[PDB]
Amino acid sequence: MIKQRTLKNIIRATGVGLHSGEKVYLTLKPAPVDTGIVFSRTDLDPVVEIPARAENVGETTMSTTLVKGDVKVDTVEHLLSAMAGLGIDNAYVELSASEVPIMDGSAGPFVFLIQSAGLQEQEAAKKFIRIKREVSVEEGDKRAVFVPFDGFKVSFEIDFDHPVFRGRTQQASVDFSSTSFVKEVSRARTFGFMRDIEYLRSQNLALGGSVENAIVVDENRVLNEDGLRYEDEFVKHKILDAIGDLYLLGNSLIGEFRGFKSGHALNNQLLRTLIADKDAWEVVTFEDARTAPISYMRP
Ligand SMILES: O=C(O)c1ccc(-c2ccccc2)cc1O
Ligand SMILES: [Zn+2]
Repeated sequence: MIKQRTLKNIIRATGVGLHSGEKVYLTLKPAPVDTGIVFSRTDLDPVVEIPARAENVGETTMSTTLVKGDVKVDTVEHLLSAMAGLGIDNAYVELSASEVPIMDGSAGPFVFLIQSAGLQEQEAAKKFIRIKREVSVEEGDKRAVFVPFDGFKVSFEIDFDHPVFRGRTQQASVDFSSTSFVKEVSRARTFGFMRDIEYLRSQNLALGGSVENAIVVDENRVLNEDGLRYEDEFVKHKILDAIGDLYLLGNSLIGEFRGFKSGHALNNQLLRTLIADKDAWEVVTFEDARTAPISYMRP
């Protein structure tokens, strides 16, 4: 069968919150079958757990924030993108502060840390949500949709009227049967604009942001001295963000997601509409990993 996965070993990392600028210690720990991904604020006494489920998303301004009352875990989406990409079902994520560390602004450091510690296959079938019917949410000129697809594919379009985006790829499709999440999505970095930073900092956003963890765009150029990792890095990062936001479903998807200028808010609205629309999906398992329409890397 396709088996549930957790970590083989405890993983530790240090960094700072993109939005808070706060130093934070991150610990990834194995968890039992059917735990899901559960975040834990170990700086609080008592410790507070918040499961990484759509119902616990409380703010979607410029990241996906898990909230339980006054307790927040901000910017979960890059780490959840890495776990979706590697097929991690079950993990405890301990944080000493209210925000996941940004690392280099991508999922690269997370996929590296997880594959270094290794994956553990668990003796329980991995459960997928298979899309049986179209489910779409729109708001103004933004759209997010699921459609039936025998596999997992993401299509995304952005549309920035900024000179740095002019002539540059603003649409991409990634079929995970034919493309590596690690090689083609994980290393795409968060990007920000100089023209925004004064307003964003007034909102306690991007307080930890710099060229060390973000692509910074000025009037007519990328400021990062080493430039882009991909010509299409911006749209590849929105695909990374979508895979992380959509992993708050709690299970991997069998279907296609298309995003049209959609961000954390509409992605979460699409999850909530899908969960309510039970005739549009079913849970499926695969008794033979070799015959399944999706494959994960050897653990
Ligand atoms: O969203 C982000 O990821 C982000 C990152 C960095 C900056 C930033 C940092 C320093 C100067 C200018 C912009 C702004 C941002 O919105
Ligand atoms: Zn992001």
